[PDB]
Amino acid sequence: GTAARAAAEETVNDILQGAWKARAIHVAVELGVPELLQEGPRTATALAEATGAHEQTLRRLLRLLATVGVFDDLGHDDLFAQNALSAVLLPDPASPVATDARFQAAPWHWRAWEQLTHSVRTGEASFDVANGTSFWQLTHEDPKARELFNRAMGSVSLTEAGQVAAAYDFSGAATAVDIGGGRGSLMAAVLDAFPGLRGTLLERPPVAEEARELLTGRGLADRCEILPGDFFETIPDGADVYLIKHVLHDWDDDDVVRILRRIATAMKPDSRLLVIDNLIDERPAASTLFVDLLLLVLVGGAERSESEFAALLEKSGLRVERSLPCGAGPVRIVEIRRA
Amino acid sequence: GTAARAAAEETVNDILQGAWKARAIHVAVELGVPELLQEGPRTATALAEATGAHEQTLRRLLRLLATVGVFDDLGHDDLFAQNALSAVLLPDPASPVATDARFQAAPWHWRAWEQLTHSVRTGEASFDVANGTSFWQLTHEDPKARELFNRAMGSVSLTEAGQVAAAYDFSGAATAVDIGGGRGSLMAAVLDAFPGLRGTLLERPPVAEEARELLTGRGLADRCEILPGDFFETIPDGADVYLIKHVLHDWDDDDVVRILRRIATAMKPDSRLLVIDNLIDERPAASTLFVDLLLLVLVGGAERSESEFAALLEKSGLRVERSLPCGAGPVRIVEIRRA
Ligand SMILES: Nc1ncnc2c1ncn2[C@@H]1O[C@H](CSCC[C@H](N)C(=O)O)[C@@H](O)[C@H]1O
Ligand SMILES: Nc1ncnc2c1ncn2[C@@H]1O[C@H](CSCC[C@H](N)C(=O)O)[C@@H](O)[C@H]1O
Ligand SMILES: COC1=C(C)C(=O)C2=C(C1=O)[C@@H](COC(N)=O)[C@@]1(OC)[C@H]3N[C@H]3CN21
Ligand SMILES: COC1=C(C)C(=O)C2=C(C1=O)[C@@H](COC(N)=O)[C@@]1(OC)[C@H]3N[C@H]3CN21
Repeated sequence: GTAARAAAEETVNDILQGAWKARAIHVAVELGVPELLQEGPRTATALAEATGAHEQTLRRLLRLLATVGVFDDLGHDDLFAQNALSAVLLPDPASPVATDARFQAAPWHWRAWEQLTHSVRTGEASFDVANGTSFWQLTHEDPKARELFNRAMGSVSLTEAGQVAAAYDFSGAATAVDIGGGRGSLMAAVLDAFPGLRGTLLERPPVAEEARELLTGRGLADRCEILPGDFFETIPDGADVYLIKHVLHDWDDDDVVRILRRIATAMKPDSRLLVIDNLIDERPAASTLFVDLLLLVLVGGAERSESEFAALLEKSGLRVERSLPCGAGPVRIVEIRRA
Repeated sequence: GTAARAAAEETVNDILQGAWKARAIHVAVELGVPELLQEGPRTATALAEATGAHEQTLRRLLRLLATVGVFDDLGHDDLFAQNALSAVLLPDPASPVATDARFQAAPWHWRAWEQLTHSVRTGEASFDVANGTSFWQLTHEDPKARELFNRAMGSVSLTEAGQVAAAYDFSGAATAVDIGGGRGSLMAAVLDAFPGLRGTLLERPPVAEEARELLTGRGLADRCEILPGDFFETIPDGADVYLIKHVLHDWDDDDVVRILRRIATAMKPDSRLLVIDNLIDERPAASTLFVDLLLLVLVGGAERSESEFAALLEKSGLRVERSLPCGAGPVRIVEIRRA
């Protein structure tokens, strides 16, 4: 079995080139190739002209992609066509993969990964040293970066909103506050399914406006307050239910604790906090561990297990009431009460 | 087809996460984790201690890596062990994957990929716009980068050198010249297999000295002259056989014709020229196209088909006598004569 090593090497080589395979997709969606292929096959020449790409070089890109299953290389007349895998890339506010692909295409996203070694050495986000500014700082100043992230978070949220509204009985609640609720699709799904609920959305000012736009167009503009705020400082008191989705994993233990104590002090004895986020269990999917690493690279965050998160709550005067699933992924809804 | 669309989204999301898998490996070889595991399992704690890493973060990397098949997570006592995939990553100047993994670890390598879009719009190197300098200039000034690259090329060449010396009959030549012959392993293999042959190695000056160190160390100084120079200005004339291996694919059409015409004028009507390079045929393998894309990004190069080489040789006053298999990959030996 001398050539057992030959396969070892081949496997590791294919992993390395995987980096390039991903940048090629990033470039394909940055140029907007997949939407040009919706009305039938097109030549790489037409594709280059329409995207502002160098004709021969785009042809190399597509030939390559087709070889690894993205797009179909028709094999004549310079024609390429949509296929199962490239169709996944059609831009759509509601597509996780398509919006994330576009978000990853951004240079500063890739540059963060350039400095992965810094994260591994310090436990800190590499985004800061690679790009000369925090991820939150950048999404505050740069409307394009802000849009790429919001769209990528927005699509995941959309498919999660309806499922959370169905896993938890909000009847009995007069008021729900959504802490850092992005574009408000979770709030919007819950209000719709509970006509008597009043809601409040908390977000950074520019995102708050995005949420106002989404809620308004959902005919819920009168049922939900928008508060351009900050959840290290401001949170509404006396609400019946608080929600926080894909926020806490963005932060280190101390910061998760600072946020939790802020929520605790605003809760009524009978109030409930729903922490909605990815949990690390005993059998974490590879896919789940990668996101945990993304979180370290972009914001220095981390995915947490059942007990890691329990340890943090007990630091913040809170207790786990219930823990229920939310869509055969790693996403769980953790129902929490004041201690 | 709900279930069909889910599976497509997942397949594509894997491709995206693949960039992160590659960088995780780059970090592991940069820190030196495989070397620390040759004498049995170690804890993430000790591995961190030895490498200067942040313990909890190194643990996450290792766990992620082990989930994708690189290293074993022993599952007890915070222990990780070498395995078949991670052994491949052990620093060995004769290992293509090991040296290439280390080459790719460099931030300037990763950043060239950051700007793939530029290359795809222009057909030119993205390396220059990403790094503020050209690849050849970087490897010229900066010894670390020179060494990373020369090692990655060096290991590939060792393999190939042998395959070439045994693929071609040099028994009728008195003098051989290797143009841009790197560290000199090809010349070394050919001189070894042909005791009567004498040789000349032409390379950029700093690289030439490395060739001198290799060739002398292997007892061939007496039969190979080292010529520091530039193949755009100088090709020594009158030799029996010229060799140019993995050089032409680095250069655009104009520049390849410059090189070829100068080689043409140095040849006696009896001389042969061996162009040794990756040839694109009908239906190339993904791996061959990835390297094509690397050439694009790093130096604005491209792999070519034989017919495409033929046209260039045509504009240069040369012609193809025959092409022979070699090493059993895309590499091929194309024997040329003056026309
Ligand atoms: N100090 C702060 N105050 C308020 N919101 C913040 C904040 N820091 C980060 N955020 C918000 O936290 C959100 C994390 S993304 C999660 C968005 C939404 N909850 C969803 O599940 O889709 C971002 O939209 C960001 O705008
Ligand atoms: N202008 C120039 N003059 C001479 N050599 C050059 C050059 N530009 C690049 N090179 C050399 O071209 C080589 C291509 S790498 C291939 C090295 C060797 N032929 C092998 O197959 O292993 C590099 O070593 C680089 O130093
Ligand atoms: C708010 O913190 C998060 C940040 C900063 C991300 O970049 C990010 C996520 C986060 O939660 C994931 C959402 O998706 C889940 N958590 O399922 C996501 O990774 C899958 C998907 N939006 C893409 C990007 N990426
Ligand atoms: C000379 O031009 C080349 C440059 C500049 C490279 O970075 C590079 C190669 C080249 O040919 C390949 C060589 O080896 C082949 N051609 O198989 C290589 O990738 C396969 C393997 N040395 C690693 C790096 N990488």
